[PDB]
Amino acid sequence: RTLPPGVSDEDFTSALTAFRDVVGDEFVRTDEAELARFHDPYPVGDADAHLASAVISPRDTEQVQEVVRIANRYGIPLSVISTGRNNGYGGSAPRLSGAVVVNTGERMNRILEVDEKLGYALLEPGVTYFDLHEYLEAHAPSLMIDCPDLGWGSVVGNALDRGAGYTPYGDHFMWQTGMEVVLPQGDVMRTGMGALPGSTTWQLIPYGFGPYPDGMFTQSNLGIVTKMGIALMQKPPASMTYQITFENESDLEQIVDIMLPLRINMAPLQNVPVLRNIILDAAVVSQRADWYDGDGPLPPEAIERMKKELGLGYWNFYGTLYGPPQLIEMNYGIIKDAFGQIPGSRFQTHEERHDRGAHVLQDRHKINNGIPSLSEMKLMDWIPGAGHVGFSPISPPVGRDAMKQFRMVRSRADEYAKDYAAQFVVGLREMHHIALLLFDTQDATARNETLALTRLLIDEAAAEGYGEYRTHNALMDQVMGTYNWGDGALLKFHEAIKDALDPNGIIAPGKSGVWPARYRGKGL
Amino acid sequence: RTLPPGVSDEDFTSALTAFRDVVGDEFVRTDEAELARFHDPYPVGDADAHLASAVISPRDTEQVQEVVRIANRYGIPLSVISTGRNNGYGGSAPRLSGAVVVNTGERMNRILEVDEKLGYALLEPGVTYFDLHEYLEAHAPSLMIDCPDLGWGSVVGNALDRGAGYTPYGDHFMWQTGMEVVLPQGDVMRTGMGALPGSTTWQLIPYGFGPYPDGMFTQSNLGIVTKMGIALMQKPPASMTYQITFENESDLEQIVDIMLPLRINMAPLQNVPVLRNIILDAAVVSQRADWYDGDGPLPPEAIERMKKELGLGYWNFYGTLYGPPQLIEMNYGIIKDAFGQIPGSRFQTHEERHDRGAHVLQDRHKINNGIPSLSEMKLMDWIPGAGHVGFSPISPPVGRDAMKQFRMVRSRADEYAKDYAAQFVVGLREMHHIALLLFDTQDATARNETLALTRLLIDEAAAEGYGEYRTHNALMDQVMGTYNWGDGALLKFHEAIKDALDPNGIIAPGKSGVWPARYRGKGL
Ligand SMILES: Cc1cc2nc3c(=O)[nH]c(=O)nc-3n(C[C@H](O)[C@H](O)[C@H](O)COP(=O)(O)OP(=O)(O)OC[C@H]3O[C@@H](n4cnc5c(N)ncnc54)[C@H](O)[C@@H]3O)c2cc1C
Ligand SMILES: Cc1cc2nc3c(=O)[nH]c(=O)nc-3n(C[C@H](O)[C@H](O)[C@H](O)COP(=O)(O)OP(=O)(O)OC[C@H]3O[C@@H](n4cnc5c(N)ncnc54)[C@H](O)[C@@H]3O)c2cc1C
Ligand SMILES: C=CCc1ccc(O)c(OC)c1
Ligand SMILES: C=CCc1ccc(O)c(OC)c1
Repeated sequence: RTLPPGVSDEDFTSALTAFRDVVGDEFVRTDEAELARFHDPYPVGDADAHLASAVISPRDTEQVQEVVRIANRYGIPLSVISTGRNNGYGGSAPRLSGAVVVNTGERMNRILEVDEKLGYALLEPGVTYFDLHEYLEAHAPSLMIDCPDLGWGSVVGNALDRGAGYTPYGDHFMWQTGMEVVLPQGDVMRTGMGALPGSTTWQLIPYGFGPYPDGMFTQSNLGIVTKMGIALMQKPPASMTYQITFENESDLEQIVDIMLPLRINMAPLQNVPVLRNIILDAAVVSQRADWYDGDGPLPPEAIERMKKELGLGYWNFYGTLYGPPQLIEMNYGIIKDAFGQIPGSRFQTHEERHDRGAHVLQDRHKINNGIPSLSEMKLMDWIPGAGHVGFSPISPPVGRDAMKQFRMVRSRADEYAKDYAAQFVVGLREMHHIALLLFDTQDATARNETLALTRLLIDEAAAEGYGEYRTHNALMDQVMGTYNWGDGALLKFHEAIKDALDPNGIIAPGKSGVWPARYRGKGL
Repeated sequence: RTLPPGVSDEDFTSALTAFRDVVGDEFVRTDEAELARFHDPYPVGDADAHLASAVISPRDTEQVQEVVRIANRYGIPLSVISTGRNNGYGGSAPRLSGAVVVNTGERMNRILEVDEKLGYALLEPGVTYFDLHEYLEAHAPSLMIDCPDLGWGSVVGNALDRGAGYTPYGDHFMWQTGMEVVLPQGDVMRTGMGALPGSTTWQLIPYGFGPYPDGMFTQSNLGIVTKMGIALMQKPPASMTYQITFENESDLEQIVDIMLPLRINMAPLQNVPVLRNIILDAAVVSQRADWYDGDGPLPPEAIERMKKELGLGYWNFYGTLYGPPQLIEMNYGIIKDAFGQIPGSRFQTHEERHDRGAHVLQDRHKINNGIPSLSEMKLMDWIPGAGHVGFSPISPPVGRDAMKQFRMVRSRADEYAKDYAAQFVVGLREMHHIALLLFDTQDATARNETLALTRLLIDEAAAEGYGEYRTHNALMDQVMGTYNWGDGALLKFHEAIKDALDPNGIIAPGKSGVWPARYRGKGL
């Protein structure tokens, strides 16, 4: 029977009883089948590395407080999910193996408020992107969400890992406005203007008075968020999504150097521009075996067959334009004139192209207009048992930096027997190299190779000044270890805050490499 | 001789020697004349409530660390300035009377880096808006700053109080990207991507990996900032600034309800729109005694005389448009069509109007194009001895809320013998009611009236759900006291973090109402 680390069977028994007294017997799950459902679907290294001892589903903020106070009394470590679809980063699995999972989204799943005129929602953790889209279309259809690729995620949970989408409102944390949070000893607090009783402005400005704390609850184990505000963009009068195909792998340098000046003023590149390689686009509409059934890396001529059969480039640019038809036409003209300076570039609109090679184009047109989707899960049919682990370092949005990263990552992927499927994304002034490292989750050797490759990719990127933005449970200590300016000053700061707020070391120990004192330096 | 609270004459003597032993005797100032230069120029209250015992000017980050270590050894409270022009909020004076002021800006005054292509600067605290503008015009002239009304402030210090300007980059904290900060026991850390040694991305995205802490160093006593990055906007190819005069005080309701839908999408109201009342505008180009030398409030007839003599309305709207002339003309047409629905509304461009009543229009044209100015200091000639104290609560950008606040604040101002000079400002989804409470700094009764008025304005605003965003030393305990949801949960959270990071209770005690344990509950 899975026990949390540093808890006796006796204290675990006492805590489960107390949890049942709070949430109800139905909402304290310890059965083999429910615990298996909380396994990381895409484990790197050991499949058994991140297990839950129990899953608690609180009804509301007051029950979250009581479950946290019980955990404090019995030294129970509590991990936290909203919807628990953090696939690529551990899914619903706790960083600390044997933690009890607080399933906030099962019962705290209400849209509490939508203000259509002022453009905001107040949300509980269980509200999915699908839920919020459905609600806006029924009750506030002038508004749209900003969603990641997969709509089954949590508007709250994704913002709390500083996830992102692709409309002008793509930076989820930026548009997050106000939160309610249960602190690690059970006290509850509202941030920003919500700390003023009876305020009318909680969702209108993210800062209140005094030190601005909401960022400290993202990629964080400093509290359990029970409500979160988010600003919501008005739908424009019209939109159009376009695909630019680029024939040559070497076109990356010029694509990025044209992209940055067109994106830094948020026009004419009005949404978050994405540049997807052939594998990332092909894998949505085909399986690897369709192009190559041999051992080793995909041969060049399999890559060319994908490009030609699907009418795709090595690099495939997707952007969206918003406004009156006349502004869309004007902006599209500027984009076509600029990227058209690259020989071999081909431009196609979401109205022009409807073949198998336009599947991603039509999916980006949904996502870029706040219409959530699960079409991207077709990636995970590329090979049997496919899983992915996130690798997504930040770099300058400079073509020379893109080429260096393209070459560095692809050459290591070939060496570690993994396909190079990646995109370059420019937020505003920063570039992400988001590599989807696909591996057979059922093959111990493939799982171990994938962990080893990703550790190497993190270290080599850090050695060029490219830090990881977000990572899996298995990689959190390594990645925080790369942010070690001033003899590890940042982690020392985080540890001081962690121990002050969480003296009993309860909340998601080891999240982002930040361990409370009782678990620190134990190698788990 | 001014001594810090809870420090013996002996330990103060020892600490001053130790400070001199690091920074040099020239940079430890204890003379009556130098200490008087750190007086609040606009005291509310007793004119002697916020005194400095000494001013220390550290050379660099290492000396900041050593001065903080010295303060720890001797229990010296250390307040902090960059340029110390926080006028309206206490100027360079410490919240805790008798604190030693750390003058970061005197020696740490370099522009460390400007990247013209990626649009950012890395700055030390002593760089003024004038300094940065002069540097950009000389070395990176495609870029512009975002400045508050007065250019003598610090790009860093203003951002660290979550100050603001009026270009599209008006939210200073939002565009702040990366900082270096000395923590209260003398440890130094870099935030964001600057925690990764040799990173090239410190100024390109504000978040690194793990909890996002930069906000916790704004309106804060948790650290002494030594470097700060800020993003810089590209100059547009053209701009135009316009004035809309509205004849009637009651036009405010409709002005605000037309303004919000035009601002919430950041077009056609492309900059931060300001709506200034007749006094706020008249006070830039005239003195009160030019209109009225009787006693009591300005009579209605004097208000009408200001409107007629200067060609102004009761409310005066100023906005700027950016882009190609064709886009400026199009957006100006939408603005004129929308606000032109209000009878008596009159529209003039910065090209059309150059008379006395256009002084504010021509000054906004500078500020809205990142050309810093001191023209607004002419407000402080309105009456002899004029000082102001900030009052600027946040409300929904709704005409009914604007009218309620206009009436509530003006009626209390009349009762407390202060002129109602105010503006309404919409940032994006939030409204600010910024009242310039002018008083005779030389009159003990006027100082006490102004404090009593502002305490009343804060309490009445809070009761309507309108929280203060930023406040003076003398009002910090009251304002944090309004944010007391959850039996004062926010303050208890801040105190927990403050005592953990600052166990000796050194840094700017009482800033934002956050007192370390040794000074808490002492009535100072
Ligand atoms: C093929 C593929 C495509 C993807 N595309 C994207 C994409 O476009 N953009 C993107 O951002 N991600 C993407 N992801 C990554 C990830 O799947 C999504 O980010 C997903 O939305 C995150 O899971 P979630 O929304 O269920 O959040 P959760 O898993 O519920 O929460 C995420 C994390 O937030 C914290 N947390 C959650 N709830 C709370 C709470 N109430 N209080 C405190 N802490 C809490 C925990 O650390 C938790 O692990 C992709 C993944 C895959 C496999
Ligand atoms: C007529 C008038 C008009 C005004 N207009 C505006 C306006 O348009 N916009 C606006 O924002 N303000 C405005 N102000 C208010 C204020 O004067 C400015 O915000 C001014 O720029 C702030 O002072 P400063 O830049 O010198 O910063 P400082 O006084 O140097 O610093 C401000 C605060 O930041 C903190 N601090 C500073 N340096 C550090 C450091 N290195 N480490 C840690 N903490 C630090 C301290 O709390 C300090 O008190 C106006 C005031 C008046 C009187
Ligand atoms: C196709 C993948 C898109 C994607 C975007 C952002 C991410 O963090 C991510 O992590 C797995 C994946
Ligand atoms: C005319 C005053 C402009 C102004 C803007 C912002 C502020 O915080 C402020 O406080 C003094 C004044």
